[PDB]
Amino acid sequence: EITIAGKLGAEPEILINMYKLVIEDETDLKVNVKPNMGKTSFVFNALKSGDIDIYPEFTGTVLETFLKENAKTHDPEEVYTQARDGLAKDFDMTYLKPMKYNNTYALAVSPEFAKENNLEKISDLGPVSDQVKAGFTLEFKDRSDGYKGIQDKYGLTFSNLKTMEPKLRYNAIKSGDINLLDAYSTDSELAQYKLKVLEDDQQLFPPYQGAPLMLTKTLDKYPELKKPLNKLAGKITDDEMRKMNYEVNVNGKSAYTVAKDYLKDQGIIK
Repeated sequence: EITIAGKLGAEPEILINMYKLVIEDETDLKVNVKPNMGKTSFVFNALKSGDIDIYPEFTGTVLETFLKENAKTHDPEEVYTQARDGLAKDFDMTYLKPMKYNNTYALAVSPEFAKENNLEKISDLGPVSDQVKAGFTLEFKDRSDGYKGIQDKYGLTFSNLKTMEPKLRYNAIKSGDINLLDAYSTDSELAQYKLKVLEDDQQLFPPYQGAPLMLTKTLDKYPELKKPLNKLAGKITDDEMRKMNYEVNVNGKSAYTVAKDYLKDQGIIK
């Protein structure tokens, strides 16, 4: 009778099943999962209203959506600390420790392009910028915090740049029509198409790490929630999350099964 909801998609469905798995492994609490409940504003309201007890929320989403505060930095831990202190104060909400992966914008390149030019980080593109054949989503191309940021902070302009309906880009990168695209760092497609995901070595992109969000009065009543959920703190790399999202979205496995496998492989569950 602890209700854990997820926002829409495979990733939050994996996460809430992880929350269920650790809580049930370590306590006598019974967990009901509510996958695909709805979007951020709706799920946050359900938490505030006591309709659900826990959901996974992103650190950068807290600052921009709920606190309406600018992050002084792009350092992941400083952003989390800001989210957590703000939620505690302004919403009487407890935001527990975040997982490792940072689901933010990413640039990814074909493996062939990475191999020829030894590409590991965005800054490595400088000397090969005229070789880039980019296929960007319209949002990334046109938002001041997307391609414009690449131009300003990394000094990179790609003369060969197309805007593409998001789907077609992976076929185009597969076919060689493009060799670079934007995505979010945990998208299953990046694993599916075997792309090299570049390090944002200048921390241009703002951090979005997931962590459990609940009302403080909930933790007060069920203190035993804290230790289980915090077993996920600092766990799950971008690549591990990519692979799990792939298992659900492409291989058709259930979020519960891929969650349980990961936790077992990590020794978090026996």
